[PDB]
Amino acid sequence: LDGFRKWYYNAAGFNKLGLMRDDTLHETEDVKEAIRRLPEDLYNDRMFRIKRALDLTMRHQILPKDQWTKYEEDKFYLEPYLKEVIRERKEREEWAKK
Amino acid sequence: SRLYSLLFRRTSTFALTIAVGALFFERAFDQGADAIYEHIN
Amino acid sequence: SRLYSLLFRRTSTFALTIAVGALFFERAFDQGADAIYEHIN
Amino acid sequence: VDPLTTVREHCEQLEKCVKARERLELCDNRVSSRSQTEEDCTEELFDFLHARDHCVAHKLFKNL
Amino acid sequence: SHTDVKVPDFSDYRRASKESSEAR
Amino acid sequence: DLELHPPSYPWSHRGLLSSLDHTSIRRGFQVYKQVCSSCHSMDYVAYRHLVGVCYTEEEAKALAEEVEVQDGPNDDGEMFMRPGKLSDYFPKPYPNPEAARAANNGALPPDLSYIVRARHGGEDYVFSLLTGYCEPPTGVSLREGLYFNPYFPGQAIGMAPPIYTEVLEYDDGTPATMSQVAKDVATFLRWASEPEHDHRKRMGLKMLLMMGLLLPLTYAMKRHKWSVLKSRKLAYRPPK
Amino acid sequence: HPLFKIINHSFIDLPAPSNISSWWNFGSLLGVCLMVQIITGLFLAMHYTSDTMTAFSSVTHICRDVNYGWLIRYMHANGASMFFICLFLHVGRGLYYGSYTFMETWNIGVLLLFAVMATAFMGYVLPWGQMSFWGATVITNLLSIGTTLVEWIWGGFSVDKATLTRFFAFHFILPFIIAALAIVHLLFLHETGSNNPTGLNSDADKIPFHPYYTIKDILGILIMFLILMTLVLFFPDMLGDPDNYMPANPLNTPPHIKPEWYFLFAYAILRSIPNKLGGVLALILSILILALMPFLHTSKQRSLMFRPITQILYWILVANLLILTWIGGQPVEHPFIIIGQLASISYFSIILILMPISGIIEDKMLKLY
Amino acid sequence: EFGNLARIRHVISYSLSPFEQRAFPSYFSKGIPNVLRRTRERILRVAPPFVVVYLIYTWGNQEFEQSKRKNPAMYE
Amino acid sequence: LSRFLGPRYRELARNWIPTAGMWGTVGAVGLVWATDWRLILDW
Ligand SMILES: CCCCCCCCCCCCCCCCCC(=O)OC[C@H](COP(=O)(O)OCCN)OC(=O)CCCCCCCCCCCCCCCCC
Ligand code: HEC
Ligand code: HEM
Ligand code: HEM
Repeated sequence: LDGFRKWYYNAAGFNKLGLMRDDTLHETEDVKEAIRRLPEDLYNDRMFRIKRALDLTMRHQILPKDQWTKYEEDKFYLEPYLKEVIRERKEREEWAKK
Repeated sequence: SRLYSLLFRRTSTFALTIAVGALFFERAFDQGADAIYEHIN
Repeated sequence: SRLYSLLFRRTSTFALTIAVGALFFERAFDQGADAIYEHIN
Repeated sequence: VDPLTTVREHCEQLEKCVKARERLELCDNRVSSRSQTEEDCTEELFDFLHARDHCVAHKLFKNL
Repeated sequence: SHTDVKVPDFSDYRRASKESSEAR
Repeated sequence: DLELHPPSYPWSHRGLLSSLDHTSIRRGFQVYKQVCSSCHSMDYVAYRHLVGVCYTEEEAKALAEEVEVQDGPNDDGEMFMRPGKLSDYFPKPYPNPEAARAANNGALPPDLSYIVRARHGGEDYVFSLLTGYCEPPTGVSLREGLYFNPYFPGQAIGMAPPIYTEVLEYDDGTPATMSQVAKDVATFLRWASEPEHDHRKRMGLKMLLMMGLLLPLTYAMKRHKWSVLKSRKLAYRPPK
Repeated sequence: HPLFKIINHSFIDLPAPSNISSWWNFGSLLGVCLMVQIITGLFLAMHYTSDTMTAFSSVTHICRDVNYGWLIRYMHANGASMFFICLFLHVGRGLYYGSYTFMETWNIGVLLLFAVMATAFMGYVLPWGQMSFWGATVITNLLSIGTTLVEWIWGGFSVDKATLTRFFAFHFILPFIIAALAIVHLLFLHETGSNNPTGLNSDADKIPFHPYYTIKDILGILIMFLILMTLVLFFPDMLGDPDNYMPANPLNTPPHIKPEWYFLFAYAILRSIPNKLGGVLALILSILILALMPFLHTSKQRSLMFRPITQILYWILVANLLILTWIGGQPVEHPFIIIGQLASISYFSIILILMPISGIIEDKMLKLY
Repeated sequence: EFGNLARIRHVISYSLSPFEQRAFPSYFSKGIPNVLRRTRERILRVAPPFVVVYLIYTWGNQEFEQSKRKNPAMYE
Repeated sequence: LSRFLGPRYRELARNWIPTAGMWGTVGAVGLVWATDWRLILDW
């Protein structure tokens, strides 16, 4: 299964652009909030990763495969921050519902 | 004073009174106006 | 290099060279093009 | 005195042409044999015409 | 400091000296 | 539909920059004038159209003055006929389409001005139809005033076959074989449906030459102004 | 200067993503095509007469007696075709790269699409050929409060001069409303900025527009003009119908009735549904399903650059859109009908059902769902 | 608006003047490889729908013809 | 959709309902009168 997941990871191709899964997530308020909560190091690094991708795209080129992020290499750095934001939102929403 | 509190204070009712009145006003206006025109000519 | 310093560096002259060239280009283009069309048909 | 007919003449020689023509013959007799059939041979002929005409044209204007 | 890092060479992109600039 | 798609012919104007053969347009105009003008109309083609094309002002002039044209009731309410002018259009065969219906056994001969443009694969169709009056096969029977032309829709065209070999004599003397006549009238009708065919193709040739000059130069300007970025090298230098 | 400053802010110096491909040219091409159509339309309006006795005669007079009038007429017709080519590719770019999340821009877009289709329909009615009249009657009755509405539009019992003249007025006036709606379209977009093919936040890498995406738009304009002039000067009738070169005969019906090719996909759908009303509705939905599109986005990634299953579904959607375009052309007989029925079922099921389920599956594969 | 767009820090972006660099550096040198690289990452997602459109189109045409072709058994 | 339609929200639903009906009513009267819908006007 995960083998195919890695194949799908390759399929996604953000590795070709060295894009962490979190990098790929389309920006959303919750995402933005989580991003805000991100420490500077992650933020700064995330920025360069994103910028790099765009440039590669501009030239219609991909990183050297070796530079490519491995399925294993990819990290869900923002995942936790997002989890918190979501839960909080859920809480407030429920409060409103009731 | 009753009218204000009943049909002219709530905007929704304000619209209701306007629309309904207009619906009938045409009948009255046309009728009255025609009477006048006919009398004139 | 001389041309740049003479007719392509000063924008005013740049325009002059463009306009003058275009004035003659039409003559040449039309003539050359017509030759080709005629030869074809 | 028609180059076109001459073209058709050469076309006639074409084997594909005779094949289609043969089919037409079958149906003509076929239609005749079937006293009351609305089975026409436009179906067949059209086919013949296409080939014949298509080849005819191939060598028709050049001859013209 | 920043001095440590150096400018990458664009010669690959770089084409063929004020002598040439005028032409370029 | 149920008809032989006319086989394409190697026309002299079939090519991408290939103009019309104007001697063939002149011969086809002669074919129309002597044969096709008895039933078919050319409402959007005035005699002036001929001028400059296979015919000159004076050439058309004599051609226009060979016919007579009612020039209205003048000032005496006197409908009167006059010799055609270079400004006169081609004469009507019939004053109204119901006279065409009465004279052609209920069928209406259509305007041949845009026939080539109006008929799918017209040039071919025309040639095919005029040269496609083959005998009806067994199983099909046509009523009077009908003819089995495979190409014609239904294969039943009211028009009787109008081009018999040597139907008319070409003034140029080119043998008037049925075909030579059908090809000439197809070229002419084509010209009729597009008098600008030649002028356009010239424009198209000038357009191809100008685009072949201008596309790599505009591409070079774009690649100049986009090279800057396309060479930009980004480097991430966290202070670390 | 305030205005120039305004322009500078909007055109000369507007932050734009550095990595947008040639597809982002197409909308600017549409604007150019609009201007081209308007300009050519104005030069058709100085000689066209909207009278049923003289409309075909005026069109032939334009083609034969006005100096380069054939050029302006065939530029107008093939520019309408080029407008619909650029419109379809613009909508396909918006569908593929997730640009429909700009919801106000998308809704102003689908309003513009409806207006452009109505303008092209009435413009095709305008030359008053055989094909224009028969097509006209069909669509008006499509409206059949139905009967009244149809008669209203027709302006009489059946399309006749009454229609032609009001269709000339409406076909004249709607491209200026299209231009105003395009100004609103541009506004609702600059508030958010353009999207990029990666679908990510491109705020870290934005460049000016004057020297980078202007010369690119100029090159795209030049290529579009090359295709338009090779459509006009070399094959002026490959996209039109020959039967439009006959005058409008109410007594004679054509053996096969079509709209022009860009209406075909819709035509197929209409023909597919057995019920007349059903067809009309589905037809409308065909266009409207797009508006509905921003509420069907169930993925955490905006673009399809990193989404291969939805890429496959998108290209299957483009495939059966081409199939529906072909079917419309084909006549009513087996098996064209069944394909039409399936192709319509597959079109609505891919847009409505298959893409959000695929986006959920793709989110599950990245350990996001 | 340029400026106040987003927070970017600790990055160095180098570039060259247009006139200083070749206009088409290795244009066909790497362009071909890249274009080919590109086509092989997208051909399996793009092409097979249009392949089966071609098969359905041909099929429809031929089937339609056969449909039109007279039934020999009929009328006999 | 409880986020905007929770138990508390239902309360608001009923709270606003009357006003909503009034608005439809106004529009209804208008339609009848404006379009001279005669099926309703005749009564
Ligand atoms: C299982 C995949 C095996 C792949 C083996 C190839 C070698 C892979 C390893 C080497 C790398 C080669 C280059 C890789 C390029 C990019 C990766 C790639 O191509 O991946 C395979 C691709 C995506 O795979 P995925 O989306 O996960 O598969 C789900 C299938 N639905 O999937 C595909 O490309 C498959 C696409 C199949 C599409 C079939 C569509 C059939 C139906 C079309 C209907 C059209 C309309 C018909 C008419 C309707 C109306 C009547
Ligand atoms: C000169 C050699 C020509 C050419 C090139 C054509 N014709 Fe005629 N024509 C006549 C009639 C009565 C009809 C209508 C018949 C019907 O509709 O059943 C026609 C029709 C045509 C067409 C149109 C075919 C179509 O598909 O609509 C064409 C392309 C055509 N013709 C070519 C009558 C006559 C004549 C009086 C006997 C003669 C002479 C011609 N036609 C000559 C020509
Ligand atoms: C306000 C600007 C416009 C004016 C004044 C205008 C005017 C005209 C006129 C007078 C005609 C009839 C001449 C002819 O037969 O070509 C016409 C035809 C047409 N117009 Fe327009 N038009 C305008 C904009 C557009 C636009 C934006 C479109 C595209 C949606 C369009 C599509 C068409 C089409 C398809 C035809 C039929 C062409 C044909 O005969 O094949 N027009 N227009
Ligand atoms: C009348 C024809 C149209 C014109 C003139 C037009 C004009 C434009 C222009 C100038 C742009 C900005 C440049 C670009 O990104 O390409 C644009 C972008 C856009 N248009 Fe349109 N448009 C038209 C039709 C449509 C339609 C029908 C839609 C809806 C499907 C639409 C939706 C969009 C979207 C979503 C964008 C944003 C592009 C992005 O950031 O990805 N447009 N349009």
